[PDB]
Amino acid sequence: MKRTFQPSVLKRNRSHGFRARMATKNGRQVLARRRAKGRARLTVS
Amino acid sequence: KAKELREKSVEELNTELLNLLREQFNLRMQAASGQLQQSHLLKQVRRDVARVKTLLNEKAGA
Amino acid sequence: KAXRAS
Amino acid sequence: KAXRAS
Amino acid sequence: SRVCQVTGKRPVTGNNRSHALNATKRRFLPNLHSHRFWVESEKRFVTLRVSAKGMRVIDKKGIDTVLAELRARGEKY
Amino acid sequence: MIREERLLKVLRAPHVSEKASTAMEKSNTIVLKVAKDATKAEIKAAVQKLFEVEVEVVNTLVVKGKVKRHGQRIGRRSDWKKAYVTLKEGQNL
Amino acid sequence: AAKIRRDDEVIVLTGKDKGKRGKVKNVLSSGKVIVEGINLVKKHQKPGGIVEKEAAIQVSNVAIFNAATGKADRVGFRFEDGKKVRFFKSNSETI
RNA sequence: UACGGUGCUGAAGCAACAAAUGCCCUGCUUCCAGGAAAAGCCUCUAAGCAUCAGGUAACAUCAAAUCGUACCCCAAACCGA
RNA sequence: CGAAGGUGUGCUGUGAGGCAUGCUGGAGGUAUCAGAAGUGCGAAUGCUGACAUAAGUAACGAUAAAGCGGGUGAAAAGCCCGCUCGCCGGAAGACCAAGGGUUCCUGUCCAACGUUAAUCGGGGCAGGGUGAGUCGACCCCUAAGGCGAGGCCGAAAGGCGUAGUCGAUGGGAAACAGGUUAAUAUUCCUGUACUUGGUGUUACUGCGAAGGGGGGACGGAGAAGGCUAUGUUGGCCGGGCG
RNA sequence: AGGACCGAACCGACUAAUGUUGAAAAAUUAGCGGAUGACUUGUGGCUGGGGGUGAAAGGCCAAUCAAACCGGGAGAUAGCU
RNA sequence: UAAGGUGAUAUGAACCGUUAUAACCGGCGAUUUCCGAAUGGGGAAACCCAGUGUGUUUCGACACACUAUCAUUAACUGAAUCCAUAGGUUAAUGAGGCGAACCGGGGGAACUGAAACAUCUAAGUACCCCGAGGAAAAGAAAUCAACCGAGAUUCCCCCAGUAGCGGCGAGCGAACGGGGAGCAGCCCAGAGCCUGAAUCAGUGUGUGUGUUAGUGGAAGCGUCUGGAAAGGCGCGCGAUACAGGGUGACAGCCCCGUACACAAAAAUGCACAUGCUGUGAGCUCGAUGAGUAGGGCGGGACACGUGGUAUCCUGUCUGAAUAUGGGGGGACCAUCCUCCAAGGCUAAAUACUCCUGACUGACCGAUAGUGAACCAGUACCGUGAGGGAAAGGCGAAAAGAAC
Ligand SMILES: [K+]
Ligand SMILES: [K+]
Ligand SMILES: [K+]
Ligand SMILES: [K+]
Ligand SMILES: [K+]
Ligand SMILES: [K+]
Ligand SMILES: [K+]
Ligand SMILES: [K+]
Ligand SMILES: [K+]
Ligand SMILES: [K+]
Ligand SMILES: [K+]
Ligand SMILES: [K+]
Ligand SMILES: [K+]
Ligand SMILES: [K+]
Ligand SMILES: [K+]
Ligand SMILES: [K+]
Ligand SMILES: [K+]
Ligand SMILES: [K+]
Ligand SMILES: [K+]
Ligand SMILES: [Mg+2]
Ligand SMILES: [Mg+2]
Ligand SMILES: [Mg+2]
Ligand SMILES: [Mg+2]
Ligand SMILES: [Mg+2]
Ligand SMILES: [Mg+2]
Ligand SMILES: [Mg+2]
Ligand SMILES: [Mg+2]
Ligand SMILES: [Mg+2]
Ligand SMILES: [Mg+2]
Ligand SMILES: [Mg+2]
Ligand SMILES: [Mg+2]
Ligand SMILES: [Mg+2]
Ligand SMILES: [Mg+2]
Ligand SMILES: [Mg+2]
Ligand SMILES: [Mg+2]
Ligand SMILES: [Mg+2]
Ligand SMILES: [Mg+2]
Ligand SMILES: [Mg+2]
Ligand SMILES: [Mg+2]
Ligand SMILES: [Mg+2]
Ligand SMILES: [Mg+2]
Ligand SMILES: [Mg+2]
Ligand SMILES: [Mg+2]
Ligand SMILES: [Mg+2]
Ligand SMILES: [Mg+2]
Ligand SMILES: [Mg+2]
Ligand SMILES: [Mg+2]
Ligand SMILES: [Mg+2]
Ligand SMILES: [Mg+2]
Ligand SMILES: [Mg+2]
Ligand SMILES: [Mg+2]
Ligand SMILES: [Mg+2]
Ligand SMILES: [Mg+2]
Ligand SMILES: [Mg+2]
Ligand SMILES: [Mg+2]
Ligand SMILES: [Mg+2]
Ligand SMILES: [Mg+2]
Ligand SMILES: [Mg+2]
Ligand SMILES: [Mg+2]
Ligand SMILES: [Mg+2]
Ligand SMILES: [Mg+2]
Ligand SMILES: [Mg+2]
Ligand SMILES: [Mg+2]
Ligand SMILES: [Mg+2]
Ligand SMILES: [Mg+2]
Ligand SMILES: [Mg+2]
Ligand SMILES: [Mg+2]
Ligand SMILES: [Mg+2]
Ligand SMILES: [Mg+2]
Ligand SMILES: [Mg+2]
Ligand SMILES: [Mg+2]
Ligand SMILES: [Mg+2]
Repeated sequence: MKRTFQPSVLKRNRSHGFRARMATKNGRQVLARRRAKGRARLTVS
Repeated sequence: KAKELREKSVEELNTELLNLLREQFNLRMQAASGQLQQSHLLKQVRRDVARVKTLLNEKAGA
Repeated sequence: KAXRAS
Repeated sequence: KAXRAS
Repeated sequence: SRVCQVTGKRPVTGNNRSHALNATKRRFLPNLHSHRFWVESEKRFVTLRVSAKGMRVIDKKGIDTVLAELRARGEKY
Repeated sequence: MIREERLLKVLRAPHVSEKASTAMEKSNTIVLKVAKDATKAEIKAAVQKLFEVEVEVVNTLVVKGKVKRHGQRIGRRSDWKKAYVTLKEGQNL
Repeated sequence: AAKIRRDDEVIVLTGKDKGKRGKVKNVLSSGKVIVEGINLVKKHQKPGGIVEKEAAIQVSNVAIFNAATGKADRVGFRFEDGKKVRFFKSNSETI
């Protein structure tokens, strides 16, 4: 049966990548929150 | 050793750089070949290159 | 580049 | 070549 | 934005109040109109987005005084 | 013309292996570890200057470093560039 | 400055070797010293054998031996000729 | 022959018939529901250049970097703990 | 010359408790009278960890299927080699994209992992291995769509959009056969090619774009002819005489 | 010619049995429907939560849907256990 | 500053150093890839691709610098369109992004409470957004008071759960006045005279005084138990040092410190003294903030829910007097008192702690205390936002068990 996760690196990066996050103020707030939490991996990039 | 290099000119320092880089290349080949017994020479030449390049920048002015 | 869309 | 710094 | 260029009148918020005193949020907009003002000094029409109140200010003060005020704020025409 | 300072940095080590040994004996090809940003033109220039041999052609590949574990702690070795430098016929290093 | 240094004749204040004397062979940044003949351990060395060797002793468990008085002394610091010297506290003599 | 494989030597090497869903075919015929774009490419001149630049062809010569390239891939390596 | 804690034992108070002491433990403990509370647990389908029970029970994942000899080994139903058998064969073969990322090859090891054993492994460990002008990416070009200088709009945040600029799943130059590694190959080697661009020279010369035009450049269905891949048979050549 | 016919691939899911601490949080086996179309499929794109999308079942919107998920208001409130 | 040293797991190797270029510590420099505001263009972050100018070459190439956007100003240029303007290019300067709280502003819930619920509450809270500073904001009376007076703002304690507000329910909740902290006043709306005199800013030289490394720093032995003494016992000694830590059990005197006394080549905070460059003090003469105050309509804010509702703000429509005048004194009027709006600046008392140092705790002691004593915002889970663990202790010494 076809499950929900069908990986595409292009779609991954376009959906959730660093530059997608930087493109909007809300995406930049994600990065701010993840930096403040001290995440080793800020994004899927 | 910076005492000695400080008394050299720019062109004298530039030839010393190329001489150290050539030695650094030769040591790197020996060390890679398992022929360099004296591992400490790699650090010596590396720090000597740094010293010469520091003085070259001091001669040209910050 | 442009009214076609580029 | 060296853009790294040489 | 709905901002008078002369006065700086902008949308303000408040309540609609029903007979039963139900408060629903509303806005009060300025009575804004794009109007071409004759400036005899420059020998030109200047279009300003102006509240009706701002037009009475221009009538009272004169367009040259008002435009000088806009230049000091760095508000463009 | 590449500067000699650059040429003295690009060649890192001779690569020792059965394949490298076979490359030298059969095809007159030395295998070198080279700086990761070394181009074919720089490697050619460096080999001709420093080893004093005529180079025919340089082939290059990037070796991706292996993921390894040191005491159930995960690590990755560095990527490095390998150069197959084919010397002109009769040069003999 | 360090009161106990390499080559000093020390006397052991504390432990199994209390009272014994030896020369300080090395001074470790741990705050411990290897004194020759002192604090001997029998290491079971792999190929290799059972080897008697000096284990490091705490530096505060040895004292500078004042050979004149023939006893453990304490060290102090003086300046003499614009240079810091050690002196024995008891007799006030430069070491 | 170190029984895994190495080194050497090497004949004939044609015809007929059948034959694609592949090729001719971005074709042809026919239909209505009427079937991308832009560049490369070819050509035209403009301002400008005007015994040059530039074009064209011939020859010579140099250059063509960088990154990917292992392996699985209807699956024990991907999506399903 | 043995603290707390742990574990016995004895004594003791109406009770919560208390005292003493053997052993363990190996460095803390704390009277009294006051003072303060994270102050007392069996329940909350409480929370975390540990460990039971069912139970050595069910199950060991397609009913394509094994048998034997030899090898290696501490040990072989399972590994290696051999013979036989069976199963797939528009696939259960082969090559890829996507995705994964060393799983590849070699040596070595068998704790754990592998639903069993394991000498074997996609497992551990170490070393090796990916070679390009022509394959692909990058690159030129655009689609849907995205972003978008100015701009228009919007309490703010922002929204939309012009020039632009991105964006393949589409358009745009060129390499083939043979050989080869344990592991790469249209990449290495051999043989034989091809493409685009830069210089230089020779000859002849209207060159010149952000502009014009052409072209690129396009549907469904159907039909038939001509072909090749490919197959079959003969001929040929080598071997055979059961 | 055809939302034409029979029938593989491909798309689907009518019946039955099995399975129901599964081989599988929807399958397997035997049959079954469509199979040039209102078909099917790859890659990429767009629509966002009282919102989308819906040949309409309150279906679907990441195993979640009469108002997704995550974080926050937050120790909501709980005359109940 | 030094007799040791080349960071950790973590040995080893090869070295370096011992009286001063080993190492280490501090000041100031140098170097400082790529991504990221990311800024030469692009982009699936850590990559791809340029232009331009200089310089260099072995003509294959190489090196270096610059090239974002916006704002402001300047220069030059330049449409329709004649002037002109828009527009264009170039230069200089600034901005941009990040950051825990505190602060000001623009927007702004609901659960909940009211034993239902709509007014009301929750609450101008949560949250979103913008902007700032070391604090912010506020601030020098068109203020109160009550016929006596006070004298800017802010903060604390009272006043007082009072007066009031309130489906007069639930709830909400002042002020006057008093006691304190801290105190500070000014400038423009304009000329003239006299001159640059007052006072803070800026940028230097000194001067002290902090900070960023450091230096010296007292005094104990014997014996007993023990693996070990710091314990017991005996006899001493220092104390402006008996804070604290370490050492083979509990150490004033073994070590590191502690009290105390000293220290800076260099950079820099601060407080002053003194140049330079802006800056203008003082006096006389004035002047005295208009689409404003006020009004009508709609809202909002005031403890105050439209109420008899003063006062403030203004979306909308209007609209004075301007010192012979105007505002306020809780409907309103008269009288009296008091103040002077429609311009602006201003320290301190106040708020906060991402961060640095020291010190403290009837705070925790590994299921506690941070989620995290440990390589934890990790492993792991999730497309993603996001969620999010478990896991400390040999010994005094590895003497970590040769054979
Ligand atoms: K390959
Ligand atoms: K693949
Ligand atoms: K006990
Ligand atoms: K007590
Ligand atoms: K329980
Ligand atoms: K059991
Ligand atoms: K078995
Ligand atoms: K290529
Ligand atoms: K490229
Ligand atoms: K026969
Ligand atoms: K919803
Ligand atoms: K409510
Ligand atoms: K209720
Ligand atoms: K004693
Ligand atoms: K000691
Ligand atoms: K002590
Ligand atoms: K008014
Ligand atoms: K009055
Ligand atoms: K925890
Ligand atoms: Mg080649
Ligand atoms: Mg390559
Ligand atoms: Mg067909
Ligand atoms: Mg391959
Ligand atoms: Mg309790
Ligand atoms: Mg219990
Ligand atoms: Mg109970
Ligand atoms: Mg159980
Ligand atoms: Mg059994
Ligand atoms: Mg049973
Ligand atoms: Mg049974
Ligand atoms: Mg069974
Ligand atoms: Mg099986
Ligand atoms: Mg076994
Ligand atoms: Mg067998
Ligand atoms: Mg079997
Ligand atoms: Mg077999
Ligand atoms: Mg592996
Ligand atoms: Mg394998
Ligand atoms: Mg097993
Ligand atoms: Mg393996
Ligand atoms: Mg847009
Ligand atoms: Mg493009
Ligand atoms: Mg494509
Ligand atoms: Mg292969
Ligand atoms: Mg044929
Ligand atoms: Mg049909
Ligand atoms: Mg269906
Ligand atoms: Mg079926
Ligand atoms: Mg039918
Ligand atoms: Mg059919
Ligand atoms: Mg229904
Ligand atoms: Mg679902
Ligand atoms: Mg709802
Ligand atoms: Mg709440
Ligand atoms: Mg609750
Ligand atoms: Mg950019
Ligand atoms: Mg850039
Ligand atoms: Mg800023
Ligand atoms: Mg209620
Ligand atoms: Mg202020
Ligand atoms: Mg009075
Ligand atoms: Mg000292
Ligand atoms: Mg002392
Ligand atoms: Mg002990
Ligand atoms: Mg006034
Ligand atoms: Mg008033
Ligand atoms: Mg008014
Ligand atoms: Mg009124
Ligand atoms: Mg109101
Ligand atoms: Mg009044
Ligand atoms: Mg914890
Ligand atoms: Mg414990």
